[PDB]
Amino acid sequence: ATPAGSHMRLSELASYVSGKLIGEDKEIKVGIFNTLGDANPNDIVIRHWIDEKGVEIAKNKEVSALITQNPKGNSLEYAKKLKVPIILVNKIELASAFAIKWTIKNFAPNTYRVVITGTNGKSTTTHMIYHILTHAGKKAFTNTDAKSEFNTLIDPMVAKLLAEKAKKENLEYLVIEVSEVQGWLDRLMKDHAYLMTKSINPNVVVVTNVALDHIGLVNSIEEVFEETSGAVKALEKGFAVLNYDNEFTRKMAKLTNKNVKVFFYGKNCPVTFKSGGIYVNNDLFIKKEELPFKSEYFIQNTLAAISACLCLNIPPDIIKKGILTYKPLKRRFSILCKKPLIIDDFAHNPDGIKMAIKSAKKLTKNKLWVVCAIRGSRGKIINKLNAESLSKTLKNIENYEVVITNSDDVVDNLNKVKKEEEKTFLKTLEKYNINYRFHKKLKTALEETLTNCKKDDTILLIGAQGMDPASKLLKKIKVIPC
Ligand SMILES: O=c1ccn([C@@H]2O[C@H](COP(=O)(O)OP(=O)(O)O)[C@@H](O)[C@H]2O)c(=O)[nH]1
Ligand SMILES: [Mg+2]
Repeated sequence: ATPAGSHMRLSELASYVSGKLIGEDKEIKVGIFNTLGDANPNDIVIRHWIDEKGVEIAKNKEVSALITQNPKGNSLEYAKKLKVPIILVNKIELASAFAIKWTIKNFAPNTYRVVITGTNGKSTTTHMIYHILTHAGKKAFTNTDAKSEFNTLIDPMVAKLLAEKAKKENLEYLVIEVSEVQGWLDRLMKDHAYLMTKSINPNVVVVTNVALDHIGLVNSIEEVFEETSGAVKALEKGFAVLNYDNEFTRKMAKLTNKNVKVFFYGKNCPVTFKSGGIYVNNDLFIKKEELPFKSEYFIQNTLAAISACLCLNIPPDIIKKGILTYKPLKRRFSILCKKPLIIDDFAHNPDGIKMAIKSAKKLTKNKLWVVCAIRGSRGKIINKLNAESLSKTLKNIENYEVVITNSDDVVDNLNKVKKEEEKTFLKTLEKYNINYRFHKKLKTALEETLTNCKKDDTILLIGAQGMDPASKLLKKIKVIPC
């Protein structure tokens, strides 16, 4: 049960989120689900831990109820004395899921809804779909922008941001990115994608792909498939928009409920890419030079976004206007320079690395330089898998040079390369007979590459946090703005 209205009983709220009420029961007025730092009077705050200071601030802000997993110190007795209701839960994700359900019901019930998930591409696809809709003058909400990606049930950010926009606009579309494989510290939050998708009750679920990543949370691509498939099992109506070219997203068609139509995109599909262009129902839709200097992933995400919008009955001409005006997210195959061609891509797992190298080689006239930052403090296995992907993708390619770096000079302590991580990465390159140069510092790797390259070469920069600072370093050494 999900109530309608601006009042609840504290014991009812506790029941809705699977918690126990600490304090005296009472009818409360409710504002929105919020963070403690932004809370307005009568808001409900979900925060997986609290302490006595948080209780005092909640009292000062007239928060209606605090929902938490871990009341530190004397928080419980203090809150009882202050009459700050505490609802104690064991899994905060259920409270955050209820907050989404309740916020949709009370603030944006008359909406078409898309959930987008997948290992790579889900933020870009979400961003593209959102852009197509708002560029068309539709009122829409999304949980991802150029600066943030609030795609979990760990906190109430989705419910809060949705409520804040729904109070100002008559929303027609919700475009929600859902984390398919989500960690709580070092532990996989099993069924997260199912729970979060079910909380949204979407009309369309988009699954971009299934790929190895988040090693430690998962070990096998089968596990990624199982967790990601939760979003498709959650779908009770409408359309499953599935990548036909990925074998595991293809497998998800068998998992759809009876009243769900599968909509495949990819090779030999109604929405497809071929002969340098994107085709819809065999009509040339987006042309080659309307997609300049673009990645394979950029194309596949566009196919996904087209397919999602077609399932929402957006007219093709409006879809096209959106695509041609789309502004991509940071370090998504970003063209930093044209002479030499410098490409800055956040590739960070085997599929993304292979995609980035092949797409860069497609655009390369003479020599291809690949500058790659090891993925610090993410474990030996992911760095071994990544070096393996880099090596297998390049071994057939002619006229390349590999430059590996630890980026010791720019990463923070949570992203430092460990000795065992550098070792497995470099030893894998050698195993595949890939010649390479290595530099502890990103800055030296960039300076040496730009010095030795020719104006006809291509420089591809790949890496997550280890390569994030590269563009500002490139301006400092006066390579950019070229
Ligand atoms: O809302 C949640 C969900 C998960 N966890 C943590 O993440 C682990 C993974 O939880 P999961 O749902 O996979 O299953 P469980 O471990 O409870 O059997 C849990 O044991 C907790 O340590 C948590 O603290 N809050
Ligand atoms: Mg991408």
